[PDB]
Amino acid sequence: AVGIGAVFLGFLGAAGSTMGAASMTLTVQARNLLSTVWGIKQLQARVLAVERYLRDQQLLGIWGCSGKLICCTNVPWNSSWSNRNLSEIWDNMTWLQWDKEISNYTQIIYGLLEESQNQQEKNEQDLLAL
Amino acid sequence: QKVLVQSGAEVKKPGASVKVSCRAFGYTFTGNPLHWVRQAPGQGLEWLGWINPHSGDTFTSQKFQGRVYMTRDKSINTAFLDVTRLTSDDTGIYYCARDKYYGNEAVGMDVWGQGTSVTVSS
Amino acid sequence: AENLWVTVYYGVPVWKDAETTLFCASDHNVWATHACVPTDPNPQEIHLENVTEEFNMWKNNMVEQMHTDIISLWDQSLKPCVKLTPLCVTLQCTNVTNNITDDMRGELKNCSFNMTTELRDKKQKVYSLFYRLDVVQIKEYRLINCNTSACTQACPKVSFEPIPIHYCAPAGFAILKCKDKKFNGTGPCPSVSTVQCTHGIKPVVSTQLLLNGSLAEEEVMIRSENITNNAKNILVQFNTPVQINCTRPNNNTRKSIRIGPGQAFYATGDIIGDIRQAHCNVSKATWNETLGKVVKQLRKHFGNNTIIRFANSSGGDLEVTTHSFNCGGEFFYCNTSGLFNSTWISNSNDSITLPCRIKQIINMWQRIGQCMYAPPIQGVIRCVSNITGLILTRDGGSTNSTTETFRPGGGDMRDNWRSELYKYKVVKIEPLGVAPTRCKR
Amino acid sequence: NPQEIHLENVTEEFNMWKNNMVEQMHTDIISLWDQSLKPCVKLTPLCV
Amino acid sequence: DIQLTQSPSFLSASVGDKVTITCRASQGVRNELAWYQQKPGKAPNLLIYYASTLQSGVPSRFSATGSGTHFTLTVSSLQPEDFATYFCQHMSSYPLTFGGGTKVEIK
Ligand SMILES: *[C@@H]1O[C@H](CO)[C@@H](O[C@@H]2O[C@H](CO)[C@@H](O[C@@H]3O[C@H](CO)[C@@H](O)[C@H](O[C@H]4O[C@H](CO)[C@@H](O)[C@H](O)[C@@H]4O[C@H]4O[C@H](CO)[C@@H](O)[C@H](O)[C@@H]4O)[C@@H]3O)[C@H](O)[C@H]2NC(C)=O)[C@H](O)[C@H]1NC(C)=O
Ligand SMILES: *[C@@H]1O[C@H](CO)[C@@H](O[C@@H]2O[C@H](CO)[C@@H](O[C@@H]3O[C@H](CO)[C@@H](O)[C@H](O)[C@@H]3O)[C@H](O)[C@H]2NC(C)=O)[C@H](O)[C@H]1NC(C)=O
Ligand SMILES: *[C@@H]1O[C@H](CO)[C@@H](O[C@@H]2O[C@H](CO)[C@@H](O)[C@H](O)[C@H]2NC(C)=O)[C@H](O)[C@H]1NC(C)=O
Ligand SMILES: *[C@@H]1O[C@H](CO)[C@@H](O[C@@H]2O[C@H](CO)[C@@H](O)[C@H](O)[C@H]2NC(C)=O)[C@H](O)[C@H]1NC(C)=O
Ligand SMILES: *[C@@H]1O[C@H](CO)[C@@H](O[C@@H]2O[C@H](CO)[C@@H](O)[C@H](O)[C@H]2NC(C)=O)[C@H](O)[C@H]1NC(C)=O
Ligand SMILES: *[C@@H]1O[C@H](CO)[C@@H](O[C@@H]2O[C@H](CO)[C@@H](O)[C@H](O)[C@H]2NC(C)=O)[C@H](O)[C@H]1NC(C)=O
Ligand SMILES: *[C@@H]1O[C@H](CO)[C@@H](O[C@@H]2O[C@H](CO)[C@@H](O)[C@H](O)[C@H]2NC(C)=O)[C@H](O)[C@H]1NC(C)=O
Ligand SMILES: *[C@@H]1O[C@H](CO)[C@@H](O[C@@H]2O[C@H](CO)[C@@H](O)[C@H](O)[C@H]2NC(C)=O)[C@H](O)[C@H]1NC(C)=O
Ligand SMILES: *[C@@H]1O[C@H](CO)[C@@H](O)[C@H](O)[C@H]1NC(C)=O
Ligand SMILES: *[C@@H]1O[C@H](CO)[C@@H](O)[C@H](O)[C@H]1NC(C)=O
Ligand SMILES: *[C@@H]1O[C@H](CO)[C@@H](O)[C@H](O)[C@H]1NC(C)=O
Ligand SMILES: *[C@@H]1O[C@H](CO)[C@@H](O)[C@H](O)[C@H]1NC(C)=O
Ligand SMILES: *[C@@H]1O[C@H](CO)[C@@H](O)[C@H](O)[C@H]1NC(C)=O
Ligand SMILES: *[C@@H]1O[C@H](CO)[C@@H](O)[C@H](O)[C@H]1NC(C)=O
Ligand SMILES: *[C@@H]1O[C@H](CO)[C@@H](O)[C@H](O)[C@H]1NC(C)=O
Repeated sequence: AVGIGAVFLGFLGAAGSTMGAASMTLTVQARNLLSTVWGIKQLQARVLAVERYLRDQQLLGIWGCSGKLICCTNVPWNSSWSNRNLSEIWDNMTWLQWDKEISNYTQIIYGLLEESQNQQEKNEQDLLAL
Repeated sequence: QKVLVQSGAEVKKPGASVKVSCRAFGYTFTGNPLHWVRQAPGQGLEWLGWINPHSGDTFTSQKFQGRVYMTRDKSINTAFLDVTRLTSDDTGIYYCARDKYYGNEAVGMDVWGQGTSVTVSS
Repeated sequence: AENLWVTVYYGVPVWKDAETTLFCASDHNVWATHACVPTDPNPQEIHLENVTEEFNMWKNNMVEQMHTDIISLWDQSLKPCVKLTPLCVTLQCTNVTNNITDDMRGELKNCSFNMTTELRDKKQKVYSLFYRLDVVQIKEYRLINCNTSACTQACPKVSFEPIPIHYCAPAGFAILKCKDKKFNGTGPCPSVSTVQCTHGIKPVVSTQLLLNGSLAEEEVMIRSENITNNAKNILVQFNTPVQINCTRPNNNTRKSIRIGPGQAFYATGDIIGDIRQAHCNVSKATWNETLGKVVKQLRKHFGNNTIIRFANSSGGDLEVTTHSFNCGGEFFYCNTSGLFNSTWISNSNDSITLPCRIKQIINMWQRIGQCMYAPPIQGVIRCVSNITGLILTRDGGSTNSTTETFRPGGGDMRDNWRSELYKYKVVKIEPLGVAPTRCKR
Repeated sequence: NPQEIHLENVTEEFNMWKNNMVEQMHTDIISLWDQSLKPCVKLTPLCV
Repeated sequence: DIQLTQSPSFLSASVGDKVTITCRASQGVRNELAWYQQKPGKAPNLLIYYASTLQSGVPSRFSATGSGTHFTLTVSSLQPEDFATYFCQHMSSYPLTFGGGTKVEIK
């Protein structure tokens, strides 16, 4: 076939696309997360949005994935969380179904990433001491 | 919901310039490329080319380069085809069609405009 | 032999159902648009392909937020106005009998009373034309609200005309719109889009008839949280609006009485010319065909051979038992008896005239002890509106008979907002995700 | 000890007649005047 | 350019019968083929993309198979409103060209 390059699908246009295609529009969703009865319906909502964004940023940063949108980690994928093979994950399923599937193991994975990052920082400090 | 609407029919003298518009509804204008095709009275479909509304890149058929131009405006979700040096052989219905464009490559034209009839005579 | 590892993705297009505080946007008025964000000249709608979303109009928090906002705006608009505490006095009332029709027998009371002036030590004998619904006999009368709370006069410069309002979500939240035509407000919607905010929704306060609303683009739509439950209000949305022409033809005169320092009470002085009942007109053939469409749509839910009957409201307050609305500052309550009066069996230029009673003392929302006094409007008033829907209630429900009876309903304005926000929901984006990949740090 | 940073080689366009600082000060002064008078006596009886 | 030839140019058949129409390409296209239907004086409509997948909303009676140079469009059961000009179009390389045109006529 013939192509003319990539296209822009919008803020959440890649929601229905597969994970492989949806991972090519991560910045599109990322950059839209920050931006007298009506006037006070704005201040606290803006504060809440700021706190949510900062919670996400801190959570990424304490894993060593700061300033990155795709980040590899040293935590092995315990197969108990999910048994699906990659072939049926990245090419025949969207991210919404993935979030539906793995909703139970989120916090333990987050803690594992946190402790792995702490171990990595300590190991780096030890290595640079020599 | 996916619809394409063009301007009205055009009658022009030979050697003039004609501008055919095409506005999109029901889908993200920058999310798909737009083919420009033409069908002469009682003949087949001739592929003029296609444009990418997002990056603005265009491709014209080798037997049309330097004669037909394509542009878009995203503020109103419209694509313009400018055909210059009109002749009696350019008569027919111009169609603007949305490509399916799965996998960042041409797959098929599924949504078509109502077709703009352009006529050229002395 | 997999050697898979966690991989963190930020910016994932995933969302969850959430409740948040939407803010107003729009292009003197009760609906304070001066505190609303300017609407974008070219709003952007992102059409989501392959996305199917679960919608439920009857549990939408947008309706509750809109209800709270409308009540708050109404309360805010009335704060700087004159409080008519002095108006609670004994009224010497006689019958207005000059140039009155047989349908206005005793509907207007010419009431004289003493009143305070700007000087605390002086009194003025004044008079006003009140409505029979606004006064209660103690020849001695008093305003109806005097034994419940003092009424706040509406500021005359503020207009009651609805203005469209858009409800745009904050950052990190999205508004999903169901584009699926024929959608009945509940279940999976396979045609979904993302919008910064909805279309301009006008906060039209009306009972028994949805006015100046949106129209179904395919056919008449019947919606109910539980259609089999007769206690649930049935929302009917039209596709062809029914033109209704509502008029008060009395040439009212407004006079101003200084009741204190910088405080004016706007009384009805005298009606110039003939006095006759305010009313509304609805095209008879259009109403008949609209009712036929409603019947043929209801037959899908209640059987094909059932008898569909339209009758009067059962009873209750004047607000619910009648089509209550506002027309250019004056509050109409119209007897919708010529509309819902017919039976339907499966098998020119005149119009239906609905008489209407005008009221000045108003309890807009279902709140006891917070009333508003509408100043009289100078001159004849007429307004033309579109009936775009109905709020029906099914009577009975026993299996003994094969007849179904639907009566007009209303009162709770949350249903009015629900008819406009049925195709919208709010979600919060969850950009973080973890996936398996062969990549290793 | 307020600190003033003296900018060298900087030329800036000034316009006293379109300064928003004046409008902000006007609003603040009116608001303060209104606030100071709120917890005071209202002489409504004095109209005799 | 790349030549697309069709067989038959004209065809007479009755409602309920089966129609098979062949597109042949001078050069090789793996699956870069699209089948369209156009009625007299009306905009064309897509029937098949990838030479084997129905367009959304197309009746299931339609079907197509073929890779390389030989492709076939099959209407398993003719329907009254299925009489129109049938087109086959390639997109492997520029320019995109359409078929000659196959017209199905009632018997
Ligand atoms: C459904 O929609 C339709 C169409 O939008 C609505 O019908 C329109 O309703 C509006 C308002 O009710 C009406 O506009 C009025 O028209 C009058 C006749 O032309 C005007 O006289 C009136 O102006 C007065 O009121 C304004 C505020 O309401 C003031 O800003 C203005 O200065 C005028 O006020 C002066 O005059 C009055 C009377 O003498 C006096 O008391 C004041 O002190 C002041 O001196 C409005 O412009 C439209 O004409 C209507 N259009 C049609 C086609 O009918 C309908 O009401 C909607 N239905 C519902 C239920 O919301
Ligand atoms: C919405 O979902 C549909 C499928 O339900 C998506 O269409 C599918 O897109 C994939 C990749 O774009 C197609 O895979 C291709 O298959 C051909 C033929 O086997 C192959 O040659 C290609 O290399 C590629 O693997 C798939 O065929 C296609 N399915 C259908 C029925 O058309 C669509 O892309 C989704 N939309 C969005 C916006 O994500
Ligand atoms: C309402 O009552 C007032 C007073 O009772 C009427 O005003 C009087 O009008 C007559 C003219 O018919 C004058 O001669 C009097 O001097 C007026 N009296 C006052 C105190 O103004 C008024 O006309 C009545 N209005 C209606 C509609 O009945
Ligand atoms: C306004 O006040 C005056 C004075 O209080 C009222 O006139 C009195 O009426 C009573 C009967 O209710 C008489 O017993 C008094 O002798 C009257 N006094 C005077 C000075 O007239 C008058 O009725 C009040 N008006 C209204 C409309 O209530
Ligand atoms: C009553 O309904 C009619 C018909 O829908 C409305 O007229 C339409 O107004 C819109 C303005 O947004 C136009 O775009 C349409 O072309 C009009 N249609 C027709 C058939 O005239 C009318 O505006 C409605 N009136 C009110 C007060 O809601
Ligand atoms: C409502 O309808 C009634 C009649 O059905 C109208 O009454 C007529 O009004 C016109 C004014 O244009 C007069 O010329 C006629 O003499 C009246 N006839 C009758 C029998 O009353 C009334 O005007 C209509 N009102 C509205 C607001 O449409
Ligand atoms: C609906 O129609 C019924 C039937 O006419 C109304 O009942 C009437 O009520 C009035 C009192 O307002 C009585 O004087 C009549 O005798 C009643 N009619 C009969 C036949 O008994 C009922 O009021 C109407 N509903 C509304 C909300 O107006
Ligand atoms: C609403 O209108 C209906 C129809 O006019 C009213 O029913 C009438 O009530 C009067 C009582 O004053 C009877 O004399 C009529 O015979 C009734 N007519 C019919 C057709 O039943 C009804 O009372 C009105 N509702 C209200 C609250 O006034
Ligand atoms: C006023 O008129 C009503 C209705 O006609 C009547 O009931 C009432 O008794 C009248 N009051 C008078 C004449 O004081
Ligand atoms: C006020 O008076 C009316 C009529 O006299 C009566 O129906 C109502 O219950 C009273 N309300 C209170 C709070 O006393
Ligand atoms: C209509 O509402 C019912 C309520 O349960 C739902 O099951 C049905 O799916 C809705 N209609 C459509 C077409 O989805
Ligand atoms: C609807 O109401 C009927 C009658 O009360 C009840 O039997 C039925 O379970 C209700 N349906 C739902 C979905 O709650
Ligand atoms: C109402 O009365 C005023 C004053 O007499 C007059 O100017 C106006 O024209 C009248 N309006 C109507 C509709 O009769
Ligand atoms: C309402 O008024 C409009 C404008 O005068 C008119 O065209 C229409 O026929 C009227 N309808 C009724 C039911 O009176
Ligand atoms: C209701 O309909 C009946 C027809 O059976 C008619 O006799 C009666 O007058 C109607 N009443 C109203 C208020 O329209």
